[PDB]
Amino acid sequence: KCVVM
Amino acid sequence: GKYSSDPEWASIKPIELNDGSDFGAMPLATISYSPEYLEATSYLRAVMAANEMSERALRLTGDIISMNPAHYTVWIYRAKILFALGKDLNEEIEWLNKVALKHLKNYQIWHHRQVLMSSRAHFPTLPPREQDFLMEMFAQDAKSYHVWTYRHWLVRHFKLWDHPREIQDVEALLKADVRNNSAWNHRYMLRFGPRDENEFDAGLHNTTGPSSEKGRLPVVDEDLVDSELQYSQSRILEAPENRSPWSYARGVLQAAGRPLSEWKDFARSFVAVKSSHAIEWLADVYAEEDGSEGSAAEAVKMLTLLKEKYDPIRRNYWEYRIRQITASAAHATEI
Amino acid sequence: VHPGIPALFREPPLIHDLLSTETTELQSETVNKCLPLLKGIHNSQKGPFNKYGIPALQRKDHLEYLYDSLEDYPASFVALDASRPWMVYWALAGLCLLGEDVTRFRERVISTFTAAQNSTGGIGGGHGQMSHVASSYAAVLSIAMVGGEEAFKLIDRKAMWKWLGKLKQPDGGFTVCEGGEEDVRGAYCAMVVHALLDLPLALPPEAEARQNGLETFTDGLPEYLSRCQTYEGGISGSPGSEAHGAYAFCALACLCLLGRPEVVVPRYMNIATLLPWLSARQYAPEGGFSGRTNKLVDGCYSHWVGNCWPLVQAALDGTQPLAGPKRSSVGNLYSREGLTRYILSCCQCKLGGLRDKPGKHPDSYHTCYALTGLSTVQYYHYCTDSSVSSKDDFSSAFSWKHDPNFASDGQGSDIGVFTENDRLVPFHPIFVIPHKSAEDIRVWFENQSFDL
Ligand SMILES: CC(C)=CCC/C(C)=C/CC/C(C)=C/CONC(=O)CP(=O)(O)O
Ligand SMILES: [Cl-]
Ligand SMILES: [Cl-]
Ligand SMILES: [Cl-]
Ligand SMILES: [Zn+2]
Repeated sequence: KCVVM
Repeated sequence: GKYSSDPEWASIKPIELNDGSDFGAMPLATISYSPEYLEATSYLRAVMAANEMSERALRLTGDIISMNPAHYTVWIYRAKILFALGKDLNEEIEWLNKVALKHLKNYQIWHHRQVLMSSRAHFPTLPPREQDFLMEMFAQDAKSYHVWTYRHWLVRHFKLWDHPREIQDVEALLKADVRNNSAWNHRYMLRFGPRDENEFDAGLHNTTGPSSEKGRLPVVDEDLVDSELQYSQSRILEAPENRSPWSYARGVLQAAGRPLSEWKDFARSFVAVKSSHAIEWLADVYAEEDGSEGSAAEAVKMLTLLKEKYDPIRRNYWEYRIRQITASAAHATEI
Repeated sequence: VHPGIPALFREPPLIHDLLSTETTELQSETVNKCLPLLKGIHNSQKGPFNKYGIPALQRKDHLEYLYDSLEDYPASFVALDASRPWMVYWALAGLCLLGEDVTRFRERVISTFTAAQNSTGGIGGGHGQMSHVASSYAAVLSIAMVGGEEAFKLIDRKAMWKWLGKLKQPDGGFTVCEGGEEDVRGAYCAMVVHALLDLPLALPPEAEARQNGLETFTDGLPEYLSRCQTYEGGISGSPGSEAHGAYAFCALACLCLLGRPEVVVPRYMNIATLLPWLSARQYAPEGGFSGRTNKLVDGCYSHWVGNCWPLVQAALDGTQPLAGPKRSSVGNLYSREGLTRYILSCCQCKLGGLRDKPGKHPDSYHTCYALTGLSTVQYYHYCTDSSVSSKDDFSSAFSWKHDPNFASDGQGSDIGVFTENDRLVPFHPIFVIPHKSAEDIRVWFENQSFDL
C-alpha cells in the first residue's frame, strides 16, 4: 500500500 | 441523524456538500459517502467557517477521524482547538497513541504528534514512555518511514543524540534485522548528524561547502570514528551481502575525511565472492585512491566482475565507471 | 521458457547470505512471485509474447480500468476523500499515456475542481477541505491535460500565489498546507504549480517568510534540498530522514525548475554518491526499482526512480543545442530491459490496471506510474537551448524535448524490449504530463496579466 499524502 | 438530533448541536446549522453535481457537468471520481460521514462533515464545514473553538467541535473532529483518519483538514483544525482551549496534551497523546496503533502509513497522525510534542510549555522534556511507544510501532513495522521521521525530529528537539535509549533501540532493531536500513540511517544521525541549533537541520554536515565535500565533519572524534567502523565490520561479517552497513561505513569515512583504502584488506577478505559490496569497494579504492601501477586495470577488473556476474542489472553504471577510470588513466598517461 | 529471456531474469542473485531476517524473507517471497511471470509461464498472463519473451501491454484492458476509475466509488472508499484530485490526475495521465484524447473531460474536470477551490486560494481534496499542495498539483496537471481556456480560467491565480506564499518556511522549504508537514513533496508540488501558472517569483508582500529575510519563492530552496541529501547519496523527505526514490524525484525535479540540470544538480547534490545509490535501486531478477535500501521493488517507482534518470543524465550531459552538432551522451545508466520486463511481465493485472507487484490488487496510482515509467524507457528525454517560455526563471524546465528510442533487436546492455505496439505518449520528466500540455498552459498564463 502506497500513500502520497 | 446523530448531530442534527442532538441539542448540543442545535445552535449551529450544517453546510451541505456541494460537489459540483447539479451545478453542472457531473464531477469525477465521486464517493458515495455514508450518511454518518456526510452529516459529520457538513457540521465540520459549519464549525470551521465560524472558527469555532469548542468542546463539541473537538469531539466532532475525533468522530470524523474515526471514520477517515486521512482527512488532513480535520487534524489541523483539531490541533487549533486543543491549543485554543488549553486542553491537556498528555491526554491527547494517550488518545493519539490509540489512533496510531490502529492506522499505518499516515502523514497526519505523525505530523499531529510533532505539532503537540513541540510545545515546550506542555512537554518540557522527553516524556518517560515516549521512546517505548515508538518501539511499539517499530515492533509492528520496523521500517515505518513516518515514525522514523518523527523520531529524528524528537532527537533534535530534546537533544537526544547521546541519549542511551536512542542507540540501544537502534541496536535492538539491528539485532532483530541487521538489514534494517532505517535503523542504520537513524544511527548515522545519532553519531554523525549535525547538532548546531543555530543552523537549519541537514542530513549531512558541510552543506555550505562544495558538494563533493558534503558530510565532512568540522572536527573529527577519531576514537568514535574507529568504534563505528569496527561496529560496521562486525555487522558486515554477519551478512556480507547486506548493503546497509557498507553504505554506513562509506558515510563514516566521508564524515571523518578518511580514505576508502582504510578498508582495503577487509574488502579483499570477501573476494570466490561473498559480497558484491566488497567488489565495489575495491573498484573505488583502486580507481580513486591508488595512483599507481596497474591500479586502474584492477578497478576495471572489479567492475567487470560486477557487470558480468555479481550485480549485472547495473551494467550500464559499472560501464560508465569503467569509462571514467579509462579516461582518467588516459589523462594520467598523457601528462 | 522463451529463448529471448536472459538468465539474469530467470534466477535469483548468485550471492546469498546464510542469515535469514524479515528483510530476506520478504525479498525471497517477492523474487519467487516474480519468477514465473518474468519467465512468461504464469497462467494469469495474456500474450502475444514478443521476441524477448515479454507480454504485450494490455492497452484495451488498461483503458477500460482507467475510464472506470473516474466514475463513482462506494462508501468504503471514504479514505480517498482527500485524494479525489489525485484520482482524476492518475486516470487522465494513464489515458493520455495510452493515446486517448482527454479533451472530452474538460467540462467534468471544471465541475470537479471548481468545487474544490478555496476562495482564499489553492485547491483541496474537495468542498470544505483546506488547500493542499498535492491536490493543487493534481488539479493543475489535470487542467493542463484537458486544456482549453475555460479550464485554465477556473484557477484564481492571484489567490493561489497568496496561499502558496503562506507555505514558504524560514528554512527555504514549503509545508504542504497551512499547519501541515514540511517535506520535499511540498517544495516540488508548490514549484510545479508556481511554474505552470507563471506565478510571480516574488513572495506576496505579506508572506511570513519575508520576516526571515526571504524575498522569493526560490530563496533558500536549493540549499534546503541540498540539506535533504543523505550519507547514502539519495535524498530524503526532510533533513536526516532516510534516502527514498520518491523524495529524490521531488528534489531533483524541483532543482531542475531552478536552472539547467548541469548547473543546479552538481552544485547542490553530491553526484558521486547520488549516482550509485540511484543505480542500486534496480534489482535482478525482478528488473524493477525499490524506493530505499533493503526494501522491495514496486511498479510505482518506475516513475519516481525511473524519471530521476533523465534528470541526472541531463546533469551529466548538459544542455543539447538545437543548432550545434550532436554531443555525446552518457546514455542510460540503468537497465531499460529490466524495468520493461518488470512492468510488462510482472505488473499487469489480467482484468486491467497495473500493480505494485505480484500479489497486490491494481489501483489507478500504480497504473498511472507504471505506465509513466514504461513511457520513459521509450524516449530520449533531454534539455535544450530552446525554450517555449518567454521568461528566464524556469526557462530550462520548458526546454525539454524528446526523440523516440525505438524498439531493439538482439541482445545488448541498453535495449528496448517493448514492442512499438506498446509505445506510449512521451511525458515531460519534471511535470509528469505531455510536453504540449505543460507548454500550452505555461504559455497561456504567460500571456495573461497577473490579476489585480
Ligand atoms: C509528488 C508526490 C506527492 C511525491 C511523493 C510520492 C511518494 C510515493 C511518497 C513516498 C513517501 C513514503 C516514504 C511513505 C512511507 O510509506 N511508504 C512505504 O514505506 C513504501 P516503501 O517500502 O517502498 O518505502
Ligand atoms: Cl539560520
Ligand atoms: Cl477550509
Ligand atoms: Cl493478474
Ligand atoms: Zn507503489
